[PDB]
Parts: sequence; structure tokens; C-alpha cells
Amino acid sequence: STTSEQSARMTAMDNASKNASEMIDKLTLTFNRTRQAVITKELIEIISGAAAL
Amino acid sequence: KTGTAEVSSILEERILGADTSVDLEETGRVLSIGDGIARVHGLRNVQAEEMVEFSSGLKGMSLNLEPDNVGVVVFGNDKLIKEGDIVKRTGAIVDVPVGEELLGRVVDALGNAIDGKGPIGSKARRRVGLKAPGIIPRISVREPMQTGIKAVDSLVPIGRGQRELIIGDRQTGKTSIAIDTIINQKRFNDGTDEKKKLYCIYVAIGQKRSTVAQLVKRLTDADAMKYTIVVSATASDAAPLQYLAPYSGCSMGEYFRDNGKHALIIYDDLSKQAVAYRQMSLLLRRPPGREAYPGDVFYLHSRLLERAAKMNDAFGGGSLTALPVIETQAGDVSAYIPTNVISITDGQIFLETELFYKGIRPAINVGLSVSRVGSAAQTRAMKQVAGTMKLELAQYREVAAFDAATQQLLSRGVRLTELLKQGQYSPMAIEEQVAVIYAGVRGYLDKLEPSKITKFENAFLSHVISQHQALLGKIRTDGKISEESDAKLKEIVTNFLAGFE
Amino acid sequence: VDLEETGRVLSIGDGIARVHGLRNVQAEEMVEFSSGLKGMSLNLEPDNVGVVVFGNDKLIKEGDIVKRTGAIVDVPVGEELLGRVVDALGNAIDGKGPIGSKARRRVGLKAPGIIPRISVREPMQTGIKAVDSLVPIGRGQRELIIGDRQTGKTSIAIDTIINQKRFNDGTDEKKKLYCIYVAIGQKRSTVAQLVKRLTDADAMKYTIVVSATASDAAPLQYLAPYSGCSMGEYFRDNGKHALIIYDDLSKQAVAYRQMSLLLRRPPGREAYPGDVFYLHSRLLERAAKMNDAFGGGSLTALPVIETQAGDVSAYIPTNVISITDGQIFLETELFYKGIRPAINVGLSVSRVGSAAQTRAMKQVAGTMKLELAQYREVAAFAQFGSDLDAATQQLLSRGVRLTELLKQGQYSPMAIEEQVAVIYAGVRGYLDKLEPSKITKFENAFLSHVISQHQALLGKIRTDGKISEESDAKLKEIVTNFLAGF
Amino acid sequence: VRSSAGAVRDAGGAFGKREQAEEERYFRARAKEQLAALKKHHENEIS
Amino acid sequence: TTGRIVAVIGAVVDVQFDEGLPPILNALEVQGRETRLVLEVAQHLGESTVRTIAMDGTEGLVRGQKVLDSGAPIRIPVGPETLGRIMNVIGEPIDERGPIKTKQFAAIHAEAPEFVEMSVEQEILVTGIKVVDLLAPYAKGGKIGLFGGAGVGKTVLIMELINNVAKAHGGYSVFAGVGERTREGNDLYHEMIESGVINLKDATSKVALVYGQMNEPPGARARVALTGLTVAEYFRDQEGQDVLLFIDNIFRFTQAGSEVSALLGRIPSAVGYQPTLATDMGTMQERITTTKKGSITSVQAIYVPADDLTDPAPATTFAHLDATTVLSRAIAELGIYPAVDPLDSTSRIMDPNIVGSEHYDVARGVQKILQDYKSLQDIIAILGMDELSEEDKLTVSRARKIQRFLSQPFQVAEVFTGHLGKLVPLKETIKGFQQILAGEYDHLPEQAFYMVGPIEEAVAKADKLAEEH
Repeated sequence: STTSEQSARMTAMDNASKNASEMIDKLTLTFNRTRQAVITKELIEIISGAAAL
Repeated sequence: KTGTAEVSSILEERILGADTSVDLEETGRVLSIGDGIARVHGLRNVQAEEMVEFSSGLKGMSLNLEPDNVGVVVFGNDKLIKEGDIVKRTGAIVDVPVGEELLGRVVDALGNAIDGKGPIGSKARRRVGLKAPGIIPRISVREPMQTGIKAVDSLVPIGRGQRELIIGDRQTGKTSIAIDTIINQKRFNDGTDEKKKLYCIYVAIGQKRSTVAQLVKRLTDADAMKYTIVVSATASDAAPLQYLAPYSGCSMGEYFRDNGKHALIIYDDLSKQAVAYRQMSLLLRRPPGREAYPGDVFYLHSRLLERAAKMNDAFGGGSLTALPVIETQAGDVSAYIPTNVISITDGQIFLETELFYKGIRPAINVGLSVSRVGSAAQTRAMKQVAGTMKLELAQYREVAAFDAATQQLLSRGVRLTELLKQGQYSPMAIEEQVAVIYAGVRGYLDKLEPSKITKFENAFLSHVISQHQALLGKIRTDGKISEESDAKLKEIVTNFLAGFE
Repeated sequence: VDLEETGRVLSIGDGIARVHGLRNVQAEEMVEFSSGLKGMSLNLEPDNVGVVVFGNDKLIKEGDIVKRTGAIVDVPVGEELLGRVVDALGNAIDGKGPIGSKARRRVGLKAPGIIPRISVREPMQTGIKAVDSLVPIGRGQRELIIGDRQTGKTSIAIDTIINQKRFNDGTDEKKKLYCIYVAIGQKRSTVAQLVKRLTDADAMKYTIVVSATASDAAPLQYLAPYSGCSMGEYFRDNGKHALIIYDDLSKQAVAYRQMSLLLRRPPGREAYPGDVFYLHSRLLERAAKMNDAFGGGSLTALPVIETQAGDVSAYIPTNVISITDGQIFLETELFYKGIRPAINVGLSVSRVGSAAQTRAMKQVAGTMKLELAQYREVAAFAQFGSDLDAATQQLLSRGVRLTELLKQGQYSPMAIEEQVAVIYAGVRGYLDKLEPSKITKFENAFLSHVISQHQALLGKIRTDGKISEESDAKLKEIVTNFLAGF
Repeated sequence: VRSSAGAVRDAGGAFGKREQAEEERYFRARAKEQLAALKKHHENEIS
Repeated sequence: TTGRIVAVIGAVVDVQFDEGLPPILNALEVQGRETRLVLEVAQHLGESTVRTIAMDGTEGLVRGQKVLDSGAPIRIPVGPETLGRIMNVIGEPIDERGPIKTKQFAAIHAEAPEFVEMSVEQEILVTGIKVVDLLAPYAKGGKIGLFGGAGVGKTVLIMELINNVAKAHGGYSVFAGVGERTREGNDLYHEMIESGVINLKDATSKVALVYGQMNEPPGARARVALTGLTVAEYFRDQEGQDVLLFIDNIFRFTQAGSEVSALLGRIPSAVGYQPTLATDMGTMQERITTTKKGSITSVQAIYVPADDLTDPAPATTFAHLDATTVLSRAIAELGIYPAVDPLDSTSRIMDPNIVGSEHYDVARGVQKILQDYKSLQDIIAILGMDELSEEDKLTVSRARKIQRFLSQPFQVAEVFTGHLGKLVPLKETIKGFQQILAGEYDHLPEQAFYMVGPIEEAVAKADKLAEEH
């Protein structure tokens, strides 16, 4: 049962790492999305402010 | 700049010398008829921020000023405006009738009723141009104010003249919070202490006609609306209109509280005020900022908030109280309104709509509210109970996510938090609140399951009232630590809880 | 009226100088106003020229008839300021007076071409262990310095200078070099400490003062890049190896930003305009060695990079990376984790190259860096620590030993060969039994033992620059005595 | 980029909430331990 | 000449003056207004009317309003004589006591400390503060930035530190409520009355009152920077006394110049500020401090509104803050009181050549230990103290204890904090540090160290717990 336990923990961590990479995938996707989003957002803000001038 | 009269509209009479007759002090032609952004031919001798009266009766608020052209405000839906129109500038800082004849009368900031209750019966017209209170005029104030909700009075004691700021977003019971305060402010205003009898102010900005009528049904049902001032800036409230509605409240508070009225103003939301002033500045083509919003909203909104003074002995002795309620964008603390209030407020309340999302109704954002006012305006009995209650609820939260003795502590704290809950539209006197506070400080039902306590709390309030309503009024009037009422409470607690099973 | 080489203030505000006249005046010249304000204009309007107030012109009321002196930016040249505290306006810095520098070199200094460049081979006096260890600076190198508030950036600089000032106070024929480093955007207290220590560290012996104060004029901040460029070129075309330190760099960026902003020039990203490439790289690309034809001098540059919350995507940083022949990543949490030096090593990088690398120190670093990466390769595993694979455990201990050696001492430059020797002892495995908490004091004590005794062998290796297996063994035994006897 | 030490705890999400709660549990176990030891020491010093 | 109201949306006004525009820093009074309305000529636009910085409410003005041209900045008396009342930068004594007239009167626009003539040393201006001494001891007369937020203890810790030090200022002193609450104004008036370092009726005023309140618009609220610089110069020479200076808050102040820039049409910075808003603020930081005949132990509040740690405003703040006071509002959320950002604030008196090798080394080891605390905290969040290693569980307990020993409840805080203040001795602090390094309460609960003064006092508190258990 102890070998079962150690192997189970290993495989569990494995599945966990799989799920982690998966989450991180879309996480980074939206992350760059929001990164560029805020970048260009401030950009457009400045652009309009220039337009205001 | 675009030569406004560089056209023969005035230039013809200029080269022909025919323009000389123009009323050039507080009247004239419209130097610019457009978008309600009003420039007036002449009237350069008009006061700044003065009143302008169109020949069509429409009111003008000349803020921007070319030499004779101006930026004035179309105080109305001007679908009939005409070129070169005549605005007889009234030349005055905006004022409108004031007096508690409005308290119990639903009129607008200019004294305009929408419900058909009659012309503004409020006595005298007050120019809202009110500055900050004086160091001699102002002093520390620590008198209690009507809170009426268990945790509300408990941790964020309500000070007579304290300026609240209650963080709670869209559909977070913010309106429900105001109604709860009013029901609490009812029994206080429904009291013979003219300090307690509050002819006070409460408003919800952007209260559409349906919202207005519903709120009116509620407030009249409360009958505290009789001793209350309630204006509802409906869906068409003008940017100048909604913009100075807080200034209307400022002038009204000077009127009553500066005459010693221990009274409260509830206006929200100044974020919508930002939208309105920004709409103006856009129409004004004025330099925009964050969210296009002006960065000078600081001092502009400070004109209302930063002048927070509870009428001291020099100011009549009442209270010019405020009760802001903040509404997060997405928890966007750094939102222009949000960051500003954070940058502005010295003390603020926060509601956890996530606990309301968790289902808690009410669901105040525990800890997230700030009461730098402290318990100095709560019952010293309530203050004593809260001294323990703070740590109790903290530990209940501190390890909420499950020692056995620590497990006992957590069970007691969770049950206490459950007990502190309140229903929907159920504000009352803090007497039963302090009663349950004594119950918890004794843990009078911490053995009763919170689900058992769910009804046991109601049964406890009931059996105490049927047992010590006299002792309730006793501890009330006495206020101080009533060891005799404390033992009576221990007995009636054995009665209510022990007799409940 | 004047319309050729003198203008008259047309309309101003916040020093926004656009005068009527001097239309025929040349472009980019620092000329005296009607208040005598020697200042430069760039925004030559069709009707006027946008003139930058070279500082505060409160002594200039509107309508002032500014006489276009036709005088371009010219700043002194020659090592007369080496050790002397001077300001870029011909003024002193610490109030250190006339450096005995007479000339002034017009702004007309261009960067060297490929032919005018020289191959860089100078191993930089870095005074910080890993600095020289992983990657020193070539003869005229170009490495960024990424850092944050009070990040020790100037402290790493002090280690370098303390390693540098000795030869700046010294004479080593290949180490003969010129030194100038900016304290740009510097508080008065900071600059005073700088001058006082330059005296104290004897760095005020051969260093030409560079700094932009917090009150330093934004135009002054802008010219400071050009100022340092000309100053370096002085000794660089004078065959003397020279050093620049754009410290800081972002401040002048915000400066020219505000400048063009008043000028109503287009802002650009973060209001930063293209001059972040154009003006900034205009000095940046010159970070090289003036050819033997160009004098044989080396033009080192040490720009300072503020990590605004690690603003890795700064258009400033953006240009920097595309320009960086090197960068200084700092694991500031390590200093916060006690490890000061807080080396962001796997993060750190340098593209200057190893043509200026001591093949002895190069030999040391070849294994030191591989071991460091391998430690870093599974350093996550160190967290659990337990059941460490013997290879993994040994790799960790080597990394653990290095972490013990990872720290650095403020204003504490040392002999580079000393670090080479310490790393060599590690390579011997001769540190495998030293407890890391004490292994540091160990290495220090062994260092003392050598610098007394093997100081002979120390100079032997140093002047040798060649690792004699016998000399290597002699140092090994000296260290073995020092350490076994530690 | 870089990863903080306690980077999740720095973020302190539900994971960080668990960090806090487990700190509560384990530190409270150790606290009962220290308190009991102190009670024993007080008992010892009583004589 | 004399300007005349021409055309303006409020204070952004070029007033028609018969002659040209006065010299720079010109501040002229509006003749024909309700009150004495001094407006600062600021835009060398010419046109015999310069768009001028009016600090007052423009309402009621009629175009053509001919105003009194002065030509320079506001002149009011200074020196320790004006101490005792509360006066405006225009000199307006708002202490309801009329002009508290002093001797040294001058304009405000001036230069910074000389490139060779200031003070060139740093002396630890110790005050015995638990956390501050523990890690980041301050120094004499430097640029110490108080990185704290709104309602974030900045005024709370300010009250504690005022109670601590202000009663015993080296000489006279100054305090500015720059955009402080008017309620806070009256409360601070009552507090000064009850404080004695400045006495309302009595001439015990080792302090100077100043107000730049939030209900006061930026035109004044943004302008008191030069007033503070001049007051600091006076305490350097004219008031001539060893003076610490209080000024809060500058975030709304630099933001106030920002809001002004729009009327100036001045370029919005990254946060929309004036492009040279930074230029002034840095120059504002350069005016008056410790010098040969200069000395300003000025306390600078670094407001980080919206908790934006990397704010461009915080950027300029860190830019000249010779000393750093990094709050950890998260710590306060964790109940910390003190609650600073420990491994974040920088102070020169924390150095082996300065703090001494022992103290600086101890502080650095504390920083490392807390860094491990954070690191392993998430590690536990994964696993937990079930795997707590011998070195680790030890480290966990020790770090918890360090955090506990960090804070203390003050007597002014005892109003809310209940526990009165503990005057932390420096040697006591270092001794508690060394003992904790040893583990002075290994068998005891760290909660005693929480909100505590001396480590021995904490041992006593733990014994009290043993009683209460």
C-alpha cells in the first residue's frame, strides 16, 4: 500500500501538472491579450488626449 | 480660435457700426447657439458662474467665457433653441428655496416637484457657493447617528455628522443599504429629540421615474420621508442638474445643519456626477483626462465632501452629515471615482456583494469598511460589546476555513456571524442588537446550532422583549454598563434560549 | 529689428521660447537670450524657433530680443577633470572649481564607424565577484544595468570603480584608462556622498565628474548624453581607454519627453518619442573602442536601467534590449532574501563578448557558470532538499558553496585573480567540506592567507596571466593550508 | 519575468487562503504546545 | 500695470493689463473681487494679458474686471515669530487670530541648495521606533518618504510619531495639512492645544501650523510647495531652529498641479500629470534641507493612493526620497500595527559602517528570514507544516515571532489600539533581535511579541498568557 501511495502521489502530481500547464495556457493567452490590451488602451487614451490638444 | 462673430452676423453691424445697441452686460444674442454649449453675444459684464435666463425662460450657467461669448449651460431639453437667441443673464450664483417645508416635500434642486405635491414650500433661496468650515467653526464631533443594522452600528459606529462612504457595486443593495439606514433613521427622526428628530436628506442619483416612484412609495410608507428630503434625478437629469444636485444638498445642509440641525445628506453616485461633468466638458471640448474625466474633480467634489463638518457649537450644534455609498466597477479600487474617494475619504464603508454572491443579504465587506470614527459615537455599552466582538469576528474570519478548543472558538464565531445577520428591509433600534450582543458575549446560544440558532435568535429577541422590554428601555436610557440589566439579561437569556431547546 | 541671428520673444510660457527673428540663425545652437540666457533652439518654426530654456529663465520677461549667438553645444575635452568635480555648463560639480580644463568640444561629435572601431580586449576592473566572473566588460563595452529603487546599482558601480580607481590611481600599461560616470537625476545628498566617497575611495583621483541633479535642467539632462559622449571621445581619440555610465538613462528620456511635449511634438508610446531610438542610440551605438586609427582608446559605456516594477516591456527597455550588448539583471529579492549581491544570473546576460576575458578567469568561469546553471537547473528541487540524488546533492553543494560565495561587499573591490583562485579551489572540490554559512568566512580567510603569503604566487599568476600547472598547484597548496588550517 | 517567493501566497488566492488557514491550524497546534509547556514550566516554578 | 478680466473659463485667465506681462513668478491680486484674490502670472503669452494662475474662485467676475498687478510671488513674514498661530501661504492667519505678523518676509520663488555649500553628512535621527529602528533607522534632515496610503495609517502612524518626537523637536518645527481634512484641521487644532509642542494661547510653539486642505482648491492646495520650501529655509536660518517639517499630503498636491496642467493645456504625463510636474516636484524636493546655515528635518509623506506601488507619482517619489518608509498595507490587513513593507524600505542608517556590523547584519538576516517565510509560506500552501523540516518549522515559528515582535500599539493608538505606547530602546531592540536569533521564546507563544515593546516585556506578556490560559 505504501508503494501504491508513493506511485499514486506521483501520478497525482503528474495529472496536477497537466492541469496546471493547461490552465497556464489560456492564462498566458489572455495574459498577452490583456497585456497588449492595456498597452494599446493607454495608447488610445494618449491619442485622444492629443486629439483634445 | 474660430472667430465666432467673424461672420457678418455681428461683423456686418460692426463695419456698418450697427451693433452698438446690444445689451452687453447680462443679455444679448447667442454668440453661439449649439449643443446647449451657450456663447452669448455680449453680456461680458455678467458675473462669472452667474445665472443666465434665456428669453425662452431656459436657465443658463455661464462657466466658460470668451470675451463676450461664453460657455453656458442649457438647463433643459432645448430641442426648440434658436440661433442668436436672447439669454437675459440673471447674473447670479445659482440659488433655490430652502427650508424644512421641503423636508416632507419632493422637489428638485431648483425647487421643482415632479410628484405633484405643489410648488417649493421651502422658505429661502440659498446660493450653493458654500466653502469649508472654519477651525474656530469646526471641532471634534462624536455623537451617535442612526445606524440600526447590527454590524453597522457595531463596528462602524454611526456618528452624528460622520461622512460615510459605503463600497457596494451595481445591484449590491446600495439602495437597500440606504433604505435600511432610513428605516433606522426613521425611529431616530421619529423621536422628540430634535437632534434625533432628523429633517434630513437622502437621494439616489440616476433614479429613473420608476425608481423614483418606487422609492417614494417606500419613503412615504416609512413616513420618515415627512422628516426627510428626497430628490430623484431621473433618467433625463441634466448634466448641470445632476452635477449641482450634490451642491443643492450642500446648500440645504448649510441651511438646516448650520442652523443646528443634526441632519444627514445621502447623495450617490458622484461617479454619475463625473459622467455629467465630463459630458459638459466634452460639450465644452475641455481638456479630458483619465476616462476622459477631469483630474480636477478632486477639488470640485471636495467642495462637497472635504467640507465635512458636523455642526459644532459655532455651526448651530447639529450635524451636516453625509452618507456616501461607493460602487466598485470590478473591485476597481483605482477607478477614477474609486481611487479618488480612496484618495479622498477619511473613513469609508465596504459591502461584500461576493458574500451577497455567496448569498449573504446583508453582506457588508467585513474589515473592508473603515471606521476611523470608531466607537466614540456608539453606545459605550455597544462599545464594550464591540471590544470583544471585533476579536471574535476576526478569529471567526481568521481561521474560518477549517485545535478543538480552536474548533470550539471557530464554531462559536461562525454561529455569531450567522446571528449578526439581518433580513431584507428590517432596520430597528439598537436595543435588541445590544441584547444579541450580550447573548454572544455570553455565547448564550453558541451551543445551539446556527440553524437551531437561526430561529433561536428570533425566539431570544422575542422572549427578551416579552421579558425585559422595560429593562430594554432601562439599558437604553441609561446607556452605561447596566450590571443590573446585565443580570436581568442573563436570567431572560436562560429563559429565551434555555427555554427554546 | 533682427531676423537673421537674433530673435525677439514672441510668445512663451514655461520657458516655451519661440522668438521673432534669427530666422537665418543656424540650427541646434546654444545662444544667449535677451537676458543673456545661453540656450538652444530646435523647433525652428516657419515664423520662429522653439528655444529650450537652458534651465530656468525667470530673468527673462516676454518680448525679450534673444540674440542668436550662433553657438552650438560645445563642452570641454581632456583629462583635466579626472578627479575634478565639474558640471556640464563649464561649472563645478561639488564646487570643485576649474578642473584646469580650457577647451570646449562642439556638439559635432559623431560615433565611430566600423573601421574607426577597435576590437575590445580589456578585462574590466569590476570589483564585484560575479561581475568579472560571468562576464566582464570589454575595451569600450556596452552592457545594460537593470535595477530599481536603491538597488545597489551605484553600489555595483562602486565595486567596479574601486577595482578601476586603483589603476586609475595606478599605471598598468594596458589598464591606463579614463573614467567618467553619471549620477543623473541625483539628489543633493546623493551627489554629495558621491563626491565625498570619490575622495574617500580615492576615486576623485582620476575620474571626470558626470551627474545630472534632481534640479538639473531637462535640456541639461538631454545634453548630458552628448556631454558624456564628447568627454569620452576626448581621451578615446586621445588613445586613452574611456568609460561612460548613462546613470540614469530614463530620466533624460522623460526630460526630452516633456521638452517635445511643450513643443507639442507627437508624444509616442508612453509619450516617449522616437529619439529613444534616435537621440538615445545616437550616443548608445558609440559604446566601442576607438580604433588604433581612432586613437586606440576605448569608449566604455555603463547605462543605468530602472526596473519600474520590472517594466521589462519599457519602450526604453525595448530599445535597450535591441541595443544591449549586455544587461545587468538583478535578483533583488535575493538581497531581500539576504543574498546581496542579488544576482539574477540566468536572467543576467552580456552580448559584448569574451575577447576581453582572462583565459585564466575564462577557464574558471567555464566550469563555474555550468555548475551554476546545473544548480539552477534543479534548484527548485532544493526546496524539498530531502532524498537529494547524490549527483544532484553534489551539484547543489557546489551551488550551495557558490551561494555562500554569491554575496558581495559594498565598496569592496578585490583582486580578480583572487576570485579566480577561489573558484579554482572550488573546482578542486577543495571547498566541498566547508559549511556554507561559514564557507564564506573560510574563503575570505584563505584569501587573507594568500594575500600575505601566496601574494607572491598571486602576483606570479597575475603578471603571468598563464596558469602554470606548478603555479596552479602552489596556489592550491597555499589554499589547502589556509583552509584545512581554517 | 520572475516568480516571487511565496508568489502564490503573495497573490494569496484560494491557495493563499489555504496558506493562511493551514498556518492557523499548524501554528495553533504549536501554540497549544508552547502554552502547555509554559503551563508545565509555571507548575514547575510553583514549587 | 493692472490686468482686466478678458476671457477665461475660470482661473485660466489672461487679464488685460495696459503694459506687458510682469516677470516670472508674478502673483497679482484681483482688484474688484469678493476677497483678496491674488493670481499668479504663469503664461508668457504676451498680449498684455498673461494666462495667470488664479488660486481663487472665479465666480461672480465680470469681464473687464481690472485687477491689481503686483508682479512677483506672495510675500509674508516668516521665522519662529510667526509660530503660535495658523497662517496661510499668503500669510492669512486662519487661526481666527488675525495676522500673526513675523519679521522675515520675502517672495517664495528661489533656488536650491548650492553645489558646494550644503551639509555633506548623515546623522541617524533616532527616535526609538520599533520597526524603524529595528531595520530602517532614519537620519538627520534627509529626504525621508513616508510610503503609505489613504486611511492606511499614514495619519495614524503620523499621530504616533508626532506624539513621540514632536513634543521634543530639536528647535521649532512646522506641520502642513496639505489637503488634510477640515475636520482633521479642527481635530489637529484641538490636538495642538492638547499637545504643547505648539500651544495655542501659550508661547510653547516649538511647531508651526499650516493648512492646504482638500476643500481648499488646488490653486492654493497645489501652491503651498514653495511656501513649505521657504518655511524650511526660515527654520534653516530665519526661524533658525532644528526643525522637523510635516506636510501631508503631496499626492493630491502633485496631482493638483496635474489637474492645473489641463487648464494650462500642459501635456498629460503618464498619469496625465504636467510633463514638468516632475520637474517642479523634484526641484521642490531640492529647496531647503541640512546645509551650512541650513537644516530641515522635514518629514515627507509618500502617499500611494490606490495602493499603486509603481505609480508614476510613486516613481517621482522614489526618485528623490533619500529615505524610504515602505508600508505593507497587506501586513496591516493581516492585522499589523506597525505594518511596513519590511524588505522594501531603504535607509542609510541600516549599514555595517552605519548601523554597525551587528545591527545591519541582523537586519539583513531578518530580511532573509522573512523572505524565506514568504517563500515557504506558499510551499506550505502546497504541502503544509506536515512536511515542516527541522530547519523549516523552526524558521516558520521564528519568522512568525519576528512579525509579531515587529508591531506595537501606541498610547495615542491606545485610543483605538488600547495598549499604550512602548518607548522602544535601541539597545533593547537589538537585544530582542539577537535573542530571537537565538529564539528567546521557543517554548513560548509569539503572540506576546505581537503589538509589543521590549522582548522582555513580551516574555512577561507570555507569562501573563500562562496565567490567563
